[PDB]
Amino acid sequence: GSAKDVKFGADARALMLQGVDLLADAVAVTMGPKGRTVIIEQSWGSPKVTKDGVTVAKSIDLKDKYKNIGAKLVQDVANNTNEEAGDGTTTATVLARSIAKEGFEKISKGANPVEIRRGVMLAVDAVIAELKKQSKPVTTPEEIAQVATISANGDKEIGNIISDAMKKVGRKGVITVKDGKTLNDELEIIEGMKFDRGYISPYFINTSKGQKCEFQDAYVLLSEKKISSIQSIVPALEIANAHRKPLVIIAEDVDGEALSTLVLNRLKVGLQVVAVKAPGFGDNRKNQLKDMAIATGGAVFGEEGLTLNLEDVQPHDLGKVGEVIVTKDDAMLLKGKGDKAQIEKRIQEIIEQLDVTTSEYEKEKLNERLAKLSDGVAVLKVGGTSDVEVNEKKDRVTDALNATRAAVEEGIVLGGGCALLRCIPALDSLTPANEDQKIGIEIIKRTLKIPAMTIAKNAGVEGSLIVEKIMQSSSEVGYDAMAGDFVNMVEKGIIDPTKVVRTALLDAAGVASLLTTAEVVVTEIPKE
Amino acid sequence: GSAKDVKFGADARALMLQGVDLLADAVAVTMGPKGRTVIIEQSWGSPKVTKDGVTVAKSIDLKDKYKNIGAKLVQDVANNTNEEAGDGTTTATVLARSIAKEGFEKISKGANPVEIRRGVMLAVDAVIAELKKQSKPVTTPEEIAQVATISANGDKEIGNIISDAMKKVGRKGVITVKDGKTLNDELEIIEGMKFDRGYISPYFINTSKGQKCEFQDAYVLLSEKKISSIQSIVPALEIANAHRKPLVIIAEDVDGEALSTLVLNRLKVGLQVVAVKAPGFGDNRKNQLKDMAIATGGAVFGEEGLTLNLEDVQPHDLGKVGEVIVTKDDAMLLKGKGDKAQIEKRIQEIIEQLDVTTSEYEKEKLNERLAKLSDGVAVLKVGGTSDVEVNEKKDRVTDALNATRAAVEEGIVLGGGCALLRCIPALDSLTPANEDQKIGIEIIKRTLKIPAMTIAKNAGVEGSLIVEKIMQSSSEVGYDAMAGDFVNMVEKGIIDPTKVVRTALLDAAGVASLLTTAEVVVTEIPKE
Amino acid sequence: GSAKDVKFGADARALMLQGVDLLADAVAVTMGPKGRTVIIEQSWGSPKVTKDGVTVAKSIDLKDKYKNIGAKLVQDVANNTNEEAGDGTTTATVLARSIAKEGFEKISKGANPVEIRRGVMLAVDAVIAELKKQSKPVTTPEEIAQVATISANGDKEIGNIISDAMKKVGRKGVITVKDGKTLNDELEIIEGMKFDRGYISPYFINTSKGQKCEFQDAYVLLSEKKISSIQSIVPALEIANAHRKPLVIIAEDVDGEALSTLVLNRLKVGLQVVAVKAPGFGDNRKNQLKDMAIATGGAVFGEEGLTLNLEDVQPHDLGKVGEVIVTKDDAMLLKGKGDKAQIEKRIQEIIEQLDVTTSEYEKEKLNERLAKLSDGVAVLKVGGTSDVEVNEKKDRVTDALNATRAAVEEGIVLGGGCALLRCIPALDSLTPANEDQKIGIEIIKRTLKIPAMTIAKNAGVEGSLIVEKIMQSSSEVGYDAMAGDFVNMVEKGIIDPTKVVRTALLDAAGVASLLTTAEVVVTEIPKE
Ligand SMILES: Nc1ncnc2c1ncn2[C@@H]1O[C@H](COP(=O)(O)OP(=O)(O)O)[C@@H](O)[C@H]1O
Ligand SMILES: Nc1ncnc2c1ncn2[C@@H]1O[C@H](COP(=O)(O)OP(=O)(O)O)[C@@H](O)[C@H]1O
Ligand SMILES: Nc1ncnc2c1ncn2[C@@H]1O[C@H](COP(=O)(O)OP(=O)(O)O)[C@@H](O)[C@H]1O
Ligand code: BEF
Ligand code: BEF
Ligand code: BEF
Ligand SMILES: [K+]
Ligand SMILES: [K+]
Ligand SMILES: [K+]
Ligand SMILES: [Mg+2]
Ligand SMILES: [Mg+2]
Ligand SMILES: [Mg+2]
Repeated sequence: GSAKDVKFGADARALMLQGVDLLADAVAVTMGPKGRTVIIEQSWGSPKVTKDGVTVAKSIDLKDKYKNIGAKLVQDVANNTNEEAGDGTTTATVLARSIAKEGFEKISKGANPVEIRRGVMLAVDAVIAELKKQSKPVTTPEEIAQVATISANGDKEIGNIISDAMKKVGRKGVITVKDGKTLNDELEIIEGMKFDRGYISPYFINTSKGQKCEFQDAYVLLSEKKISSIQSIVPALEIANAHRKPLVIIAEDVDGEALSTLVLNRLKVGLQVVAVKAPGFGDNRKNQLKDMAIATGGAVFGEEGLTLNLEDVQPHDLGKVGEVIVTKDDAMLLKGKGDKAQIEKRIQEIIEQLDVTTSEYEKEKLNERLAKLSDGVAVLKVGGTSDVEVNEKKDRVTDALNATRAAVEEGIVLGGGCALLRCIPALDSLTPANEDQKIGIEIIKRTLKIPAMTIAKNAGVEGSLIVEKIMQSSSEVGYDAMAGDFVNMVEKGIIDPTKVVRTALLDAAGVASLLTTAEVVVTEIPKE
Repeated sequence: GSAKDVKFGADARALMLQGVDLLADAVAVTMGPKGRTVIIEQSWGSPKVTKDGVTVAKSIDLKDKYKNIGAKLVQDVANNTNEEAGDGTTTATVLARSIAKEGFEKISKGANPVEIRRGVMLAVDAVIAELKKQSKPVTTPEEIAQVATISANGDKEIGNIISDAMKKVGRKGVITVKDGKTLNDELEIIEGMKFDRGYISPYFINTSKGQKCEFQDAYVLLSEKKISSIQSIVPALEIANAHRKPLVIIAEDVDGEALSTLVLNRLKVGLQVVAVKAPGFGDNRKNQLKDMAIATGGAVFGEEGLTLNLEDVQPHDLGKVGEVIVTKDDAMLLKGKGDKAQIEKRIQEIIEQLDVTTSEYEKEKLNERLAKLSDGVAVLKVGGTSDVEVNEKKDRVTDALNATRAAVEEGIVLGGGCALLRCIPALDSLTPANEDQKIGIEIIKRTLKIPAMTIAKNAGVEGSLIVEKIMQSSSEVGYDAMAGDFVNMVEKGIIDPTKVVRTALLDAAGVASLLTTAEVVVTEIPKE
Repeated sequence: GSAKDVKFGADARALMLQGVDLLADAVAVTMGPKGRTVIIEQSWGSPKVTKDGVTVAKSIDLKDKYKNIGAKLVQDVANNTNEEAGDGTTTATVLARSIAKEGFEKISKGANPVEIRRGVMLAVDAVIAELKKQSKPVTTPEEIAQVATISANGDKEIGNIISDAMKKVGRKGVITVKDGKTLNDELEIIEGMKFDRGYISPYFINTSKGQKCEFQDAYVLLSEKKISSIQSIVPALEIANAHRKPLVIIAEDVDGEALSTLVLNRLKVGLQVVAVKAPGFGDNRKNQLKDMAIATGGAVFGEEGLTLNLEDVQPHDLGKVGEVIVTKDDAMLLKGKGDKAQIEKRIQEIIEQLDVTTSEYEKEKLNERLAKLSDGVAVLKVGGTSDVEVNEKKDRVTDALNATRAAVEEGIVLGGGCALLRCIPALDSLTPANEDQKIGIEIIKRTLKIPAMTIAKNAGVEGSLIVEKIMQSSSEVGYDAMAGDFVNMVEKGIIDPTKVVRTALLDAAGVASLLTTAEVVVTEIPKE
């Protein structure tokens, strides 16, 4: 329905390479310790300052249609790498540009670009096998700190903070990053159980130092349904008063009659009691209710299976907590007196539901439930002066967290781009089936030097000489661009997650090889 | 109402041929083993990379009205071939361009384009008869693998996967293609009966390894209507408890009372039971309910003809299954203990409804029902790195499946375009009625060489010499463009479905002959 | 309210003649056996390829207002001819152009265009009288086949198919043309009574070979109103069961209670029964119900005049059919055991309502009812490869059908344009009243040679010499442009319906004579 413009042969390839070169040239200035930042104008407000490869890649769109085709393909490379590994997007971008540029030169009348792509994929598989062969697992927390430091543009403090958080919540715990109102980064740990639901009526406050309600050795009444009637709340209060212990009432809500009874009894008698809304809004509400029931040790009133009416409440059906703190915003329970076997059984159940499928919203909830059950969560408040600084440092901290998680999962290799450099000899043991496969293998062999060359170039030195001296040295020696000298990378802590490297290489090679198999490009005539 | 532009004679033909030439030149670069891909810009997101003839054809629209008329006619050729045979669109496109170009040169003051078209169709009928004469049926699975490999651009793995799927589900089974999240292609076979309806309440889980419910030697209660009353569910539970066997309850839904009873009995007593919704939404729901009832062996409660009330449920009216697995997303029944004669009668019934008419939605459902009844379904998850790769490989896999189905239906002939080359002698035994019929026969004779010449040209060699050496050789010898030498096509497995070849030739000839009978072209003046 | 442009004298005539010449030049290339096709761009989809005069005429609109006035007048000529005779539109177009061009040259200061028009109309009346004098009726089916062959651009197969259909359904039967999904034309005859209403519930199927229900020697119950109550269906079933004969129940619909009873009895007892909806939606529903009742022999329950309640159904009030076949889509009744005198009386009634007036929807319905009552209908499924081919061949088949009907109505004359050529001597016996009448008679005399000249010119030969040799030959000799030699038209089967010829001549002359009486042309200034 719309008129089309068709281009053939080398002209379309030249325009697409122009687009790829522009996008990758913009991205590549942010690579390595001596990389610089990119300023991206935002339509609504203040501009963004970023050193992130995918953020720079996604913000570039070109007026020309063929240049935009090339730019969109490189954007796909960077976005796929970011989604899979969470880091290494600049490396993927520069690898993709190298592969596209090397493959466009090899297209001839007799060349077969599909067999060239087959050879490229074969070489990439060989290099990935070599990378997995030469990686080693992460054992000490010092390696975790070093990985987090390298991924955060050489910030020692960020790496130390991430290492401390992983030590205190586990290598596979829940760590969140949020902006901070202070000037320095802060790490806070939420232990026990804590949910963002405060007391309903500010009449149960008995401390007033921070407008909070603390109870020690308290009873817990968890109800699936709302508590509104007098008969549904009186027996629990009777048991609490007979046992002379404070009572926390966690429910969806407390309606007028029961709430009025609670406030009147608290004000007149002085009975210790507090009411809290139930965290969650759907099935998650029931799941967290059951989780708190197991952690404290008791029962949930109003379940569709048990249907335990509140009238027949018993002293043994109320949970016990060592301490409960209720603030206007959030409620927190510590030292639930529940049996440990049931808690471990629930944890095993949750990890089993963690391995059925994904829904983009559920596995995060299961991980949060496990963190609340077992070891708490860590929160990194990123400090800064203005919003742009906080956003830049937040991107760096997120990159460091993703890289540390990848290193925990799969291990580490040499940093600085030397991991791919050491895989060049693995490509000399291959026997290409035909000439086009040999061309593809040579393309990958030439591409493997690109990350180290780019890192050296950003440092102001000649990349070719640096790469040659790296390859002529021993296998444990690489180049420190920050210091500017040849060192032992493992000793100095310049290490990279092997998952990041292999993901970047695979995505870049896969997309650029398919790009270099084109002969005709069809675009839309620019009506507007 | 709109002003028109009228063109006469050779000028209109020249413009229409310009459009045809442009579209076919874009399409023809993707022909044969050494063909290349075409990049098509998408308005919404990432561009498409395709080697498919119809996909490239449908994406080309021209600003000029006469060129667009030619382009639309060639699009009709490619689309008709794709709809009929599912493959051979590039061959049809190049044949159509050849016929149009050869027929435009023969138009003279004394020439009769209608008689030329009559001669063209006569020659095409003769060539189709010769093609049917020289075809042979497919007998061994190796031929199936070879056809699937050739149609998938020479991918051995795709051909092997398709051959395995056809072996394990039958040559006329149900094979589906979907994208995969992994890097490699995978083939999964669904046996027995399986529908995408999981358990209603996650309280019947008794395994917890994968959050699934397994029952062995279970009773099955299938109800057409919803189960809501206590009286409509109690007797079935009574029979199941007396016989001490688990019970699956497949229905449209289970409302509050019956569901609450089921969960209460499962939680307290521990009675084995599970509830599943009914697959389908209209008449298909009833059809599949009857199918599962026949497969397991029992009755459907709530039918408009039988009206078997759930209250009078009997032990002999409940189906028996060797094993049932209910997962949160889907339910699966294996080893239904139903009589085989009734199953065969139902299968015959369904194949009979397969042969009444078509409705664009129904025969697929009947085929799915047969697959569920008899041999299961096969699913090919196509692996790749990015979405563009998966889409390209998915187009190739779909082409391979269509070609394999056509080869099973009608047989095979020599590949590489030699099947049409061997039909040239059949046109020398014709006696044209007049001069125009002779012109048409010569047009078809010259056109028959086009596919082989195009395949050879895409390989970087001279097509004319290759075709001459093919014609001067023995009938079993042709040209391997991938290897680049003259071989035995049947021995090397370069074979084509005869249905694809005859469909492409027929559609191309039919449309191009009618195109070449024009003297006046009327278009709309480009107001916008 | 809108500014106008006024033109006087010969300039306006020149512009109008330019428009007429353009439209008629586009139309005239499609005339005769050696005519070519015209491609018309369609806004929505694929372009049209047509050899039809009116289709080409209606698709031409010109930017210039005076040229568009001329084009609109020629469009009126072609549309009137198509509406009246269904064929001969190209002949009318060329005749109109000839008359306009010849009359524009004769306009002088002293000439009287109104008297010229009077002379033209007088000459046309004389020529029409001569044409009626020299025509002969159609007697043998071979002449029918020849007329259908000539009108279908010399397609023998189309003529044979039309002749067979006319033989098997009558020369004045109902023949419909629809597209076919096959490659070849097919003729299917629907006998007896058949309506597009299948069974309601697919539970009465007792054959399963084609999912159909066959009954032999069946009872028929026709009800004007819906059957919903038990008492309105039980007595008919009782009569059918006592007489042990199957029962077809034709009504508007069968509601829940009666339908449930029917399915229950069919499933359990095995009683032979079937239910079918009533064809039609308004008064036509009642008319066809009465027709079916008369054909089978019985009564309609629920008429506003008889009001025969279903409760008092009698064995003599149910129709008898030799055989009834009910499929999913349509129902068919054969060998109704009704008295023949009533059937003939009903047929006479319907032919009498055929001759009262027209409503653009009713006489077609009456003809359909007669065809269902007496001799059935014929359906021509036109085969082709693509939609454009099917549309072109469908236009040809419709033209052939219209010409065959006209030949049956009024007779035949010599084809090839010789019928008008033989009427030239009839214009030499006229005595013009004045000079302007003589001018008009000479205009018609010169115009009478135009169809033969155009047919000869399209064949690539000199039209003037061909026409001269035709006029110098004997009255039975004409020119075969397809063969290209002088032959006997009646012997060779080159004949034309006299109605078509006289309609074309009358329409063209009438419009062009009025066009040539203009002195001032007023158009709208082109604001947009
Ligand atoms: N001090 C250093 N000396 C040499 N190379 C370094 C140093 N610090 C980091 N690198 C290298 O720089 C790369 C990180 O660059 P970065 O901007 O994060 O790109 P990406 O986003 O692709 O990871 C890593 O591969 C790492 O090996
Ligand atoms: N190795 C080969 N050598 C020679 N010809 C081949 C080879 N592989 C495939 N072909 C030919 O190439 C054609 C396939 O081209 P393709 O791009 O699929 O066009 P289409 O879409 O029209 O089928 C087939 O007709 C086949 O005969
Ligand atoms: N074989 C033939 N030789 C000579 N004249 C023919 C032949 N076949 C058809 N004709 C003439 O050609 C005319 C048909 O032209 P056609 O394209 O149908 O124009 P129209 O639509 O005005 O009838 C008829 O009048 C017929 O007499
Ligand atoms: F540029 Be990446 F996100 F380290
Ligand atoms: F181009 Be076809 F779909 F093989
Ligand atoms: F051009 Be006509 F309709 F034969
Ligand atoms: K970066
Ligand atoms: K192709
Ligand atoms: K015509
Ligand atoms: Mg990084
Ligand atoms: Mg193919
Ligand atoms: Mg005609």
